[PDB]
Amino acid sequence: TTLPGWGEWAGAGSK
Amino acid sequence: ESKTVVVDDQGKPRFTSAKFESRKIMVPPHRMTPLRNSWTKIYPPLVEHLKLQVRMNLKTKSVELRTNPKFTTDPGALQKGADFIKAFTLGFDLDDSIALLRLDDLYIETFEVKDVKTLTGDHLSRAIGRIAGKDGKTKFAIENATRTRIVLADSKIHILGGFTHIRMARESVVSLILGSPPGKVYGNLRTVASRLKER
Amino acid sequence: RSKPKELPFFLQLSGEKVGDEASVREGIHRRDQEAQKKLDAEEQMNKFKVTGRLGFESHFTKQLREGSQSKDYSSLLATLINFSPAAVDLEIRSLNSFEPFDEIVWFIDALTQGLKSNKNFELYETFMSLLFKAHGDVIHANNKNQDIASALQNWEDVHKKEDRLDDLVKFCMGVAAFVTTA
Amino acid sequence: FSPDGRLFALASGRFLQIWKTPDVNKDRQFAPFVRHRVHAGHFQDITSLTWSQDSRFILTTSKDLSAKIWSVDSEEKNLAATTFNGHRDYVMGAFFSHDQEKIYTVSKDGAVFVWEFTKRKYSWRITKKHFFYANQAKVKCVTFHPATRLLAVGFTSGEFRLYDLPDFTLIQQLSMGQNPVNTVSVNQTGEWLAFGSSKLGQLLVYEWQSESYILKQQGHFDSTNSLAYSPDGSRVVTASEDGKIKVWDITSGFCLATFEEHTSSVTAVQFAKRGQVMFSSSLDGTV
Amino acid sequence: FELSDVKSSKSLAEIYEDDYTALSEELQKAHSEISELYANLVYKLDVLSSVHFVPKPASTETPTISMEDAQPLYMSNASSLAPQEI
Amino acid sequence: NIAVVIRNEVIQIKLLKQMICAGFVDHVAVRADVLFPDDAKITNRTSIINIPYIPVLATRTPNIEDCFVYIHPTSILNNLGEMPPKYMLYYSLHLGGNNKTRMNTLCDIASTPLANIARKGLLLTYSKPLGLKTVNLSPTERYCYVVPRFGKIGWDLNPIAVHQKKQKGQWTVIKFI
Amino acid sequence: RSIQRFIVRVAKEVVNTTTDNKYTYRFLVSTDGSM
Repeated sequence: TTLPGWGEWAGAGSK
Repeated sequence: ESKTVVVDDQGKPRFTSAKFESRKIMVPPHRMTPLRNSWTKIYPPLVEHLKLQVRMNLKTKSVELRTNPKFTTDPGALQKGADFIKAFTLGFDLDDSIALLRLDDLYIETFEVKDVKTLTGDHLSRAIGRIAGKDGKTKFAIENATRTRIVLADSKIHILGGFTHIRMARESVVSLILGSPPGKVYGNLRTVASRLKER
Repeated sequence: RSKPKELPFFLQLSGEKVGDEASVREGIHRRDQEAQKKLDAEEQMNKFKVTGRLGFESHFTKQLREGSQSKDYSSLLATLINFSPAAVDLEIRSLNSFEPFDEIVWFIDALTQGLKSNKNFELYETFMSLLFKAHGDVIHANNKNQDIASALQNWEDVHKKEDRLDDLVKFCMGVAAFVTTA
Repeated sequence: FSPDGRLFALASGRFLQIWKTPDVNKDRQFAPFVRHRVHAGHFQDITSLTWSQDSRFILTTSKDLSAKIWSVDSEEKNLAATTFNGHRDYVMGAFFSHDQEKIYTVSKDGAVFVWEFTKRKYSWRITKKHFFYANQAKVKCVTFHPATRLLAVGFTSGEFRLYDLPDFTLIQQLSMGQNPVNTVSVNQTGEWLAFGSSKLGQLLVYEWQSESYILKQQGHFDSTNSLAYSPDGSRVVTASEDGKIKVWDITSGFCLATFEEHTSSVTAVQFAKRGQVMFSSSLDGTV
Repeated sequence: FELSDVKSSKSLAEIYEDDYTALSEELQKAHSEISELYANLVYKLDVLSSVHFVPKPASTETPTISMEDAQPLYMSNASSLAPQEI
Repeated sequence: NIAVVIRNEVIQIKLLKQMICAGFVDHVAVRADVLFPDDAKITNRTSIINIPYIPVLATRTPNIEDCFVYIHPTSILNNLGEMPPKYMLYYSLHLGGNNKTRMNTLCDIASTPLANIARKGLLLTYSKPLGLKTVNLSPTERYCYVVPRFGKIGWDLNPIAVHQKKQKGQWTVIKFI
Repeated sequence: RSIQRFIVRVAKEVVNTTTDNKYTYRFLVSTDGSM
């Protein structure tokens, strides 16, 4: 249930 | 590049040849609950087809979208994603907000019952029951006719779709608010659906 | 009459399909199909890719050139008789029409010699007619050339020799009709 | 028939009959039919038979999911009188290679298993597997020409697929109709292929090289109800129960054309005293 | 015609892609099904009222070949056309 | 050119030898079995000689079309054996001792760059296409399987799928497949 | 019947091909070259 989004910047460039 | 002038004929010289942008959008918690519930299918249309950095501060109840200059050179994409999240947060469904992303001519209009004709209490209640119809049947009829999507809040009424489509839906729902009987509404409905199907 | 018979993410809609009748009143794929046709031809060329070695000069053109240097195309007439009609059609469609017109010249030399041979005359005439079907435009273009002019002169010499069969069949057919009627 | 002609094999029931041949230039005899061998190492009916290039080796493909190599002699029987199992629903066919090192068994499932006499003291490793991909169309009729490495598989849906085997490429795939392809035959030179299907009684002979339908004919379904010669005789009209009016040339005794505008049976078919016009009176209520 | 007051099965993108792409396929399939049923029932009545043998009528994508030709297959369309009608 | 002053600067061997072939036309030759390959690895030691038996060709110089030649000793391919390629273009032929015709220096070459370079040239006389399929999009355009010849007798090449257009009353070629 | 059929079966068609050959010749010869 690891969610990119709420945690940090979820994008095509980096994380 | 080294530097040297070549004097051509007639003395002519001769040489040889040599930003992010972001947007923030709030979300109410009653809209944040299905946002958290179905967040997984929200970003795949945008981060892959629009290449837009996403973050979501649950501390601030907001979502941030950043265009990278090298990863993305597309002017209206951040704006389109802003419209997408605006439609969803205003209360529209995921697929129709994605439809707004697919098109660019999908436009939203909201308005209020007190803006059209102020009513009070149980009059407002009976009016909301009227404009809803039995189990949203009338709302479905309007949506199918005008090819529009409707969101019915307490007083805020939101209508997504084409310009003249939401115009026609607006005239119809203004009639409902003013007190039109649903049979004559259905008559005008199949009339306008007849001309819209003929075009 | 025998050939067998047989989505974008960001959609693109216009101001009438969507409700922009303002832009309508202010109004202001076959190329992709051609590209797809070139592509499927490319797919055919890529699918069938056998590496078996075959000769340069076909037997038809080879025997034609041999009868040309021989000045006698009897063997060529034999093998043309023995050809399948598909073979005949493909070869006569694939004659070479170049500026000396050597292949077509020796072709009509052979057909004149074949009518002089008098055998299979209907088939030799169908050969000439298919030649005028395929290479008739180019032969009309290069009409008034002297070599082909002398050759067609000889062809029509043989034809005006043969006209008696038309005469006689008109005769016997009409008179047999007269007897069968009256 | 054997490729040497002195004998023949017979998938009759689950047994393989093998019978020798008398002579044709010989005068008539009383009992010239002579039996040679009986092979009975099957458990169900031998559904297909295959001679080798030489007249020694036989492949008896059987509903037992089996393909038994027999031989017409005891020595080559001891050499390869083997079995072939490890297969899907039924085996439809088994075929020798041109170098005869590979054996190809086509399934009713649509699975071609290519055994080859290769190494792992080594015998019949399934060297390759190839698969047709159809939803419900299963292979009914198979023909494999070795010297031109070609395969023809006519299915239950009219679909016949034409392949080259070693690369396993689908050269083409077409359909006769909605009805199963029943039998296929293939030329010695391999250019010509015949697909006969009995559900409507149609049959198509074709050349793949120039891609030319030599013929694409079909008989009447029920019965030739009515007959009509031609005023010269060159043509004869037949009409049936269907409203299919099939017109034929008699020189080349071929169905030139048809008509299907009448819906019921055409009761009578007539002409005038001229070879131009035809007439079809039907039970439709029209002529 | 008449509208429907149930929830729409498709979204805006789906109806708009549908529009962005025979009277109707439903009337086509209805005509087809009632035709096969009528064929089978006419067949049954022919069985029950026939003195003579009648078998089944018939059995009820990809490049497909039409066996029966309603023409001699080698005649040009311009040839079969009448000069008056052109 | 950038920076107006002049400066000089696995390397693609196929395109490299195709460029060298474009330069070294028309002096072609092709090796011949069997005195050329590994059959000629007998008998002497410390220096083996694979007997060079290579028919030399040029149709534009028909004096040397279909002759026998031999590899020059000063080249590094002097009596070497077991080579991948088939044809070799050479710089200049010359007659030396033992009345022996020798090629000066060589580049190895095969059928597809030979055909490319001749097609950009002129010698590559084509045949008619072939039961194999030949498409015809227009009176002008077609794709087809044609085997061409390099050539007073030339030698053929691989059957090549080629896109050729019909104009000038000839089936001039457009591109390769 | 059989005899007159034979006339129209083959002889007419052969003569048609003959006449078309002659007329196509005459046209292609007598007409002016283009360009």
